[PDB]
Amino acid sequence: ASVYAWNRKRISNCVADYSVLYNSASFSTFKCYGVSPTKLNDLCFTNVYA
Amino acid sequence: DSFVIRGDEVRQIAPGQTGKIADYNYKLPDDFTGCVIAWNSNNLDSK
Repeated sequence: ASVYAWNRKRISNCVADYSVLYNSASFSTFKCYGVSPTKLNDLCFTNVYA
Repeated sequence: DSFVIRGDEVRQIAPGQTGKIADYNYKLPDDFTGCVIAWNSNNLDSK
């Protein structure tokens, strides 16, 4: 989407590995706040949104 | 300590940092004392 419009996925009822994203050469940034990208696999959440 | 890496990975070579270079072959102490010095070598190490 355009930055005025920005879509929002809700992620729920599922399992994920975040290290697959954190070790990818694809990304120009990965800046994290209130959690560390190394820790996400050890930890979990009620909803996640993208 | 002297070696070559891809330019994207220069940010892994620090105390506390993590990634495939920082974990699997060149880990600094998390209380490191010293300097990390680097420059592009595309004129010598590319062919």
